[PDB]
Amino acid sequence: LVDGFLELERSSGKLEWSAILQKMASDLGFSKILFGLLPKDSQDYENAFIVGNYPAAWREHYDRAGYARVDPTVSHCTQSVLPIFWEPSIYQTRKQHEFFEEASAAGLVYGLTMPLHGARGELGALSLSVEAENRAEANRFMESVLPTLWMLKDYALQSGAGLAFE
Amino acid sequence: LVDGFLELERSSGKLEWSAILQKMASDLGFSKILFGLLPKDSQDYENAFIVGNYPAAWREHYDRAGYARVDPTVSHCTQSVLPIFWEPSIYQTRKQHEFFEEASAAGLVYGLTMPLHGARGELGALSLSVEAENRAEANRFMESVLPTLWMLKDYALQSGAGLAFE
Ligand SMILES: O=C(NCc1cc(Br)cc(Br)c1OC(=O)c1ccccc1[N+](=O)[O-])c1ccccc1[N+](=O)[O-]
Ligand SMILES: O=C(NCc1cc(Br)cc(Br)c1OC(=O)c1ccccc1[N+](=O)[O-])c1ccccc1[N+](=O)[O-]
Repeated sequence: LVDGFLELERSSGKLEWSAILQKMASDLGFSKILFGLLPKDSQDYENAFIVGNYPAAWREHYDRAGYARVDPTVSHCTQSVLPIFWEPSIYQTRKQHEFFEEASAAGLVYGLTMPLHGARGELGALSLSVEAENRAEANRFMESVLPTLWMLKDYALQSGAGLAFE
Repeated sequence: LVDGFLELERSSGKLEWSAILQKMASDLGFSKILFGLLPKDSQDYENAFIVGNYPAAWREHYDRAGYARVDPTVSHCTQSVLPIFWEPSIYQTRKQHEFFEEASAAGLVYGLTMPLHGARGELGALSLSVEAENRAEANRFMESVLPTLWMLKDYALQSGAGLAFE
């Protein structure tokens, strides 16, 4: 992990930094990731610094549909530093049910979101999806790597904020 | 931990919350802790929300000496989400060397500080000291529990910011 952080901090450009983070996540056993960050006091989700390997058409759809206002992980991240797991119980409204269906069609069904709150008031999220047979298999896998992920999200924040905002 | 967080969340009052947090830290191997928190935009360290079992006379000395302006972990917390270990190299200035000697006289020599950055702009620290026979032993110990501490500091923040300011 630490060696990954140092690779990130010796990277040059967004592409390489993204490559490194994606590989860290893959090596931990996640398949798709999205790292997003906004500067202090922005709610301009449509212009967030976004890194990762979510399907492009899914990212486009999310922006067009204004899903930042629906996605239950977004409001969660504005209120908490703790992880939110992608459990059925987080999708409550009608729009949130539509979101779950559309994300699932994108292959994003099992996963979690770690909120990011930076030392300079950056607001973000590190979302990570996992391929599994069922939700129970996914949840066992996630619980097994959670301590590593918990450290990773802060390493990714510290490094990524520098990249994003300078 | 999660059960520990749930206890914190069910607790009534600062006394019970502090006891639970102190017990969690003690159980992990740390004998003295300080959890400190300031609300959004405050730099009023003399009036921070403070929990823990540092010696009273040390807390009083820190406040009277204005050590929040000296303590290298404070500047670090304003710049980072990553831990800072209490290594001799972090004490650079003359006043910082005095700080190191005075803390060590309080029994606070080996340890680390986890920066706290809350979802509503809260700024703080969770500082933990370890009773060890020497720094090398202390560092072996802290490395061995770091991933648990890294989750703990966020549970403490999430719970403690509510206790402090809600
Ligand atoms: O990853 C999920 N949500 C976060 C997210 C996805 C997309 Br696509 C685009 C954005 Br913008 C996005 O939101 C963020 O990254 C975000 C979230 C919170 C704060 C700040 C940011 N920020 O800086 O922009 C998600 C969560 C649960 C289930 C499915 C998904 N999903 O998108 O497939
Ligand atoms: O614990 C250390 N520093 C933090 C600290 C100690 C005392 Br006593 C009083 C305060 Br105020 C304090 O500062 C904080 O808690 C703090 C730190 C950063 C941001 C916000 C806060 N905030 O909200 O108060 C420390 C660090 C390294 C070595 C020794 C020590 N030590 O004090 O024994």
